[PDB]
Amino acid sequence: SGEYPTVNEIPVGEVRLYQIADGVWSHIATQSFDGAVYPSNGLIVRDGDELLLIDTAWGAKNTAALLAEIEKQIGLPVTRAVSTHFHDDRVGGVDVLRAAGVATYASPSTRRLAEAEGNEIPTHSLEGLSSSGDAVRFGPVELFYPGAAHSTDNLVVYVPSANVLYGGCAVHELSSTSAGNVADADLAEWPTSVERIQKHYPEAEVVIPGHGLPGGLDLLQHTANVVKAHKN
Ligand SMILES: C[C@@H](c1cccc2c(-c3ccc(NS(C)(=O)=O)c(F)c3)c(C(=O)O)[nH]c12)N1C[C@]2(C[C@@H](CN)C2)OC1=O
Ligand SMILES: [Zn+2]
Ligand SMILES: [Zn+2]
Repeated sequence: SGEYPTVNEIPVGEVRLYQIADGVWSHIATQSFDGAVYPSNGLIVRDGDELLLIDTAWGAKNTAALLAEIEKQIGLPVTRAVSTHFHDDRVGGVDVLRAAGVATYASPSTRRLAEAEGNEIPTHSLEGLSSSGDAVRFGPVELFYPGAAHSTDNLVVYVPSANVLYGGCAVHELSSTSAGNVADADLAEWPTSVERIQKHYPEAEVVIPGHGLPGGLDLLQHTANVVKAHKN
């Protein structure tokens, strides 16, 4: 009823959208992993009479439900998708997207990691993102590689029309008291990568984490703090 959709509020398999700004939505779905249930976010950005999708809804059936929810709530076709790192909450559902005619993209680093680990593999490689601080344009967004953080390949996404910073899993929500799933993280480099985000996007008005509630720029410093506390 208007609040940001939450883990116990979304049954696994259902997707909800949340309007962030004009032409910008997040998508929220829930999934089970190792016997616990988690929410996750992605982004939808209007691209004229088409849509750009950022990240799957964490699973094949969730991603099919995402496409149906987009058709119900927005009614414009998803033509392209970018996955922001190689984990299943970002690429699981790429096969569904590809069979729905969506062109799927990720950095070569993400594609290699997904392939090696047995996750679904986006079709098209995004060059120009291999060095920290790199940025490229992709439709209505800028893609930025901040350096290793949650994963070595993690990308962030900025929507310049709306000053929306989608941090993906390199950014945590304010209520987080831990650093999430750090299995593939670089805890030592993560604060440096967050500092690069802060320096590059000082005008961000909304910051969206990979999991949990959006907020403002405070999410960046908070993320550095929780990561340093996990490491220390
Ligand atoms: C698929 C993904 C995965 C699965 C389950 C949970 C998460 C969380 C997570 C947990 C707790 C919080 N809340 S919090 C900050 O603690 O309070 C949060 F926000 C996010 C994250 C994330 O942090 O992005 N991602 C998860 N996977 C799986 C895996 C393990 C590797 C295989 N050995 C691949 O790594 C990974 O990320
Ligand atoms: Zn991850
Ligand atoms: Zn994640």
